[PDB]
Amino acid sequence: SLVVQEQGSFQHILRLLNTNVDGNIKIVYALTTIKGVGRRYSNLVCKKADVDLHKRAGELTQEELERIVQIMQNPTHYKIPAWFLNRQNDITDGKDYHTLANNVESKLRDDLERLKKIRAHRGIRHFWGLRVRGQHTKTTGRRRA
Amino acid sequence: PGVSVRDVAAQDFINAYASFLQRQGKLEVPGYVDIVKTSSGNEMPPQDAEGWFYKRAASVARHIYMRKQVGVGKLNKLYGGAKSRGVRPYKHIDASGSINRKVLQALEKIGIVEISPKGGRRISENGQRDLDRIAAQTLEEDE
Amino acid sequence: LISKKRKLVADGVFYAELNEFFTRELAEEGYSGVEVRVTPTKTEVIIRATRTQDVL
Amino acid sequence: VLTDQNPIQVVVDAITNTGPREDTTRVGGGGAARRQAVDVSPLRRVNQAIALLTIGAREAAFRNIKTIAETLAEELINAAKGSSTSYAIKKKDELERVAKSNR
Amino acid sequence: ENVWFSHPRRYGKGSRQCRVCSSHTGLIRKYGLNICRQCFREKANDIGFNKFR
Amino acid sequence: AVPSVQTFGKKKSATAVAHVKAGKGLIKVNGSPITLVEPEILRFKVYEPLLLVGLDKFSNIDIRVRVTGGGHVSQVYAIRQAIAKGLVAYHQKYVDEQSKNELKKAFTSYDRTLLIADSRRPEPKKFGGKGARSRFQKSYR
Amino acid sequence: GRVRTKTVKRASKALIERYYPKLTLDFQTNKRLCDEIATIQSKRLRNKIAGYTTHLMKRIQKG
Amino acid sequence: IKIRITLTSTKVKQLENVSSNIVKNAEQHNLVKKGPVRLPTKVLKISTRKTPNGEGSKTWETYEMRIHKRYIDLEAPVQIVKRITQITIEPGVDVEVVVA
Amino acid sequence: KKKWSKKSMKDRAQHAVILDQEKYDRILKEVPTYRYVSVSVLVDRLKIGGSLARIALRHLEKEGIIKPISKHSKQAIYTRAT
RNA sequence: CGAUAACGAACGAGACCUUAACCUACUAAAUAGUGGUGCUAGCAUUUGCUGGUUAUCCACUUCUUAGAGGGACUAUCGGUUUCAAGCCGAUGGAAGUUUGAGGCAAUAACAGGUCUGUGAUGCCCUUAGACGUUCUGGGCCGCACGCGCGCUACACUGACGGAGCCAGCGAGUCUAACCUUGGCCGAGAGGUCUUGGUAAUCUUGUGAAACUCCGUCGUGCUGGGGAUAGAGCAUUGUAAUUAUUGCUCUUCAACGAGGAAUUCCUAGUAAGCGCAAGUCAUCAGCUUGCGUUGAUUACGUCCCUGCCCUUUGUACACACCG
Ligand SMILES: [Mg+2]
Ligand SMILES: [Mg+2]
Ligand SMILES: [Mg+2]
Ligand SMILES: [Mg+2]
Ligand SMILES: [Mg+2]
Ligand SMILES: [Mg+2]
Ligand SMILES: [Mg+2]
Ligand SMILES: [Mg+2]
Ligand SMILES: [Mg+2]
Ligand SMILES: [Mg+2]
Ligand SMILES: [Mg+2]
Ligand SMILES: [Zn+2]
Repeated sequence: SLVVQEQGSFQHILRLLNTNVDGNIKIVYALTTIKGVGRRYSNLVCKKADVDLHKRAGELTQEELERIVQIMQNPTHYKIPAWFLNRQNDITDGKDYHTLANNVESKLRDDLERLKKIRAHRGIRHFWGLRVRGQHTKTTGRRRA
Repeated sequence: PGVSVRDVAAQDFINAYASFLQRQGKLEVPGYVDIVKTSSGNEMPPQDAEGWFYKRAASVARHIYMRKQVGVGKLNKLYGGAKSRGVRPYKHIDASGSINRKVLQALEKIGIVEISPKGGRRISENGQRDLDRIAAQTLEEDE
Repeated sequence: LISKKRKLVADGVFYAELNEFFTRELAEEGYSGVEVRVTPTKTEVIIRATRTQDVL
Repeated sequence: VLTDQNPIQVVVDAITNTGPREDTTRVGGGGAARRQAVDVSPLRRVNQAIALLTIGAREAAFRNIKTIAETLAEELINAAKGSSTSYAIKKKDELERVAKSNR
Repeated sequence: ENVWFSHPRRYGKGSRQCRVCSSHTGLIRKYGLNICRQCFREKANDIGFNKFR
Repeated sequence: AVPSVQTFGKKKSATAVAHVKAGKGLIKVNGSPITLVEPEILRFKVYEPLLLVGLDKFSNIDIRVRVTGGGHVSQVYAIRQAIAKGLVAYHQKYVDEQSKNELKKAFTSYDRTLLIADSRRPEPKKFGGKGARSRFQKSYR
Repeated sequence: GRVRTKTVKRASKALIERYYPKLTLDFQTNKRLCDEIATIQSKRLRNKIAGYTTHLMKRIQKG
Repeated sequence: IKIRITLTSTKVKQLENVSSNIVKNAEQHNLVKKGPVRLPTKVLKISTRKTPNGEGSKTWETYEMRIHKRYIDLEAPVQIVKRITQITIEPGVDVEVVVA
Repeated sequence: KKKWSKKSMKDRAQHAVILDQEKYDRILKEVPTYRYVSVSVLVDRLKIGGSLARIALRHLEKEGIIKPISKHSKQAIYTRAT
């Protein structure tokens, strides 16, 4: 029914959160390239930003994607129910975070460093590089490295 | 001749009655809608986000019309599916309880379904009076 | 107030237990089996031996 | 839709084309396994034809945008005309050449 | 002292035993008979269980 | 009273009881018409008994089929057997035996399981394998 | 395979020796008069002795 | 008065002539009665390994126990109710009476 | 780290994602002379996605370019208007 | 069957027993189910359609259940064979591979396994700083590697979303707290208040999954796959750290059909798909069963691998590991 002439503003690449998001796919699946946001979360932000989810990533207006990234970086202030965030009730701050792109990688290294610094069992298992969730290791993960 | 809800296809009647719900605009939708995914075994929230309470409501309306009485525990079993448990085999997992209990409360407000003796929810005579009337309406569409 | 599945299986294990007791100590009178009879007001247990004079 | 002529008539002469008429069997011969050309039953010819037709549809409609239905049609057309571009025709002549090699 | 035989035995393999031979392994708890699997097989005929099929 | 017979068709576990009485000619399956039977392909499978004998023998009788047991495609075959047997039972009791035999012959020529239930039953599973014939895996080293 | 054993093939030939003028070339009448005039413990074995006795009679019509 | 006799043995041939003797002795005393309802027989199955150790081929073994359960409903003054249940008690057959 | 397979890649053509003027009249002018029209033919001759193919198929069938045979899901079968 | 220095039997096979399939034939039933008649609801309106109702009651047994029985015996015909045992087509039949599937299962063996099932056991050891019993804490799970049963997949004959929507085998508490309906709170997992059930009565039509219909994806290691990691919320339990299990969000690896080798299988069978039970306070990727969906190929042979038999040689007979 609805055929639409796309115009010359279109982008094959776009940059949000320091990552080269590819165009030419639907916006919710496209933003999952950015670390710290997966398919569930990505749907909710674009829902809370009141954007047409049917659009491709490369054709969306300049104000809309900056509106999107604000809702990602201040989630619970814009009525996200906050058990939906990944790093809620944090160990020092007490408040619900949601690390994005580099925070996810950097903050994951840091809480590892506590368990290594207090010599907790899980930390010592990470320092050896072995499993930490209680798996059997007599056969599996044999050629891990 | 006295056309009824049984005399019409399940898909299109539910679609037609849900569209009657979208125009009427009186449903008391919960507020957590478009944040929930409505089953613990499900992987996404309903792709047709702007409705699907109206779809679910029309779906649940036909079920009490067919049966005698239902509760909310029955509806979770009906709307549950196989949960892909990662690397383990699949399993039947019930649906989100709140979704069934609230739309059953919501249908009480418009007056379609009522409480029943012997427990559960029963179609009221108001429910048994308008579901036929959309069924008359939706079955002359192709005629 | 116990179910019929359990009740019948209980009387099986009751017979099995009571047979083992009779076969263990009443060996020297030629014990050759036992019967149990539930009845209003009484349960009756008919011992089958050879030297019946010895069991009395 | 693709040819006006009747679909099941397209299917029935397709399987007659892709029945292999002469076929080889395994005689031992000692170490190096030998071939002997024998003839095929009409029941086996129908049996082979259905298997040859459907394997070609399956391997072509696999990992490919084309659905299995539109794939299944085109070898059934291609065999019923007889083209050597259908997998079922390509397999059929391949068996007969090995049989022709061993008489 | 009171500390003797004080660990709980309310659940687990330590709470139950075969009513004939007081073993813990291979117990048969169906229908509440609680006989080990090798002792039930010796007593199945006079309990009332038989082989048909 | 009212001329009426009662038949049943079966399949693996599906049974469909059919009340055949004298009426105006409506053919309902679980309170819903015969045109509503969900699996769209096999709906054209359940038309074929009345499509064989012509719809004229269904003007003056009306049909109720109640369906329980089995699965989806098993339920379809139990329905068609129930209405075919129900029609042939109705002509046996009330109408002459000539109409019975032309009715029966056209059914039994087209497909034999319209009147006779399929006798293929499940085969019990055996210890040592997942199935009745299959074994799990033999390994030697 | 449907090859009959001794018991079927032996009792039937004994039965024909002393009851040839009573019994006939019809399995049904045959399966009724054996049932009074001999003791067979099972219905399945009675049906096979009578079935083979009916078969043997047809052979006796020709030679 | 509505008394009810229920039979729950495992021996079928003991159970039946118990049940037949209830219903026949009813009919000399000419009582109206719901004739014996036969509930579905329930099979108690126990599937165990044959071997005491864990060696050999994995042969299993199913012991089963069939339980047959019938009920007869009767309406009678007290003297027949005292007479019927006092007699025809057969060993291994369990009889119990409930009223209303 | 021997692998006992070969694992060659493929060419991975770039089928069009948004529809523009050059694609638009191209589908307008050559959906006739197609005897059989479906999603997969539109992918192969026009280099558009399945997304575009399904939506354009819906577009033509109301206004008039292509006649339907079968409107089942996942398989649309269309003929020409002659 | 036949040949025939052999006749006539016995054990094993077969018969038997259990189970599954047929019974408008018998005996019967709100703990099974119809149909009516009351009482009602909705829609039509003619004289109908679909429901609800437990004290409306009267009759019924087709379907459900199990007692007693019947029924198949390769029946009938054709063909081919010392014209015999049989085999192969067709017709009829519920059923025509031993009607399907099991249970039972000979003589002679094996240094097969089990002393860790046994208050079954000889002897040997031990027996109070015990090799007894109990308590606390670890371990049985530790990971450079080699094997053997499996589970998930490598993808549009598909993934996700909504809608439809159907089984069978079974288990369940009292002097205990098991199966849990219904109402309410919570996104969830869960919590809480009542109820039914010692059971054809209640959970339970166990509304199972595959599947079906409409939609988004569109050949991209991709919305395939979800391993490995990080935070929280719950549940079992005296206790969960080497995460018990469940839920949310995030991170999103190998793998693009697999070498030499090798396993299982002949129709409701293989294969797909789930459910119950066992173990079970909690925990199933296991097993024992049950249904659901349902193919291709063959109806042969001794080529391979095993086992059996005959003839034959033997200096073997704890028997070629002689
Ligand atoms: Mg109702
Ligand atoms: Mg494809
Ligand atoms: Mg072993
Ligand atoms: Mg012949
Ligand atoms: Mg996925
Ligand atoms: Mg279940
Ligand atoms: Mg990671
Ligand atoms: Mg090989
Ligand atoms: Mg499987
Ligand atoms: Mg020599
Ligand atoms: Mg010697
Ligand atoms: Zn024991």
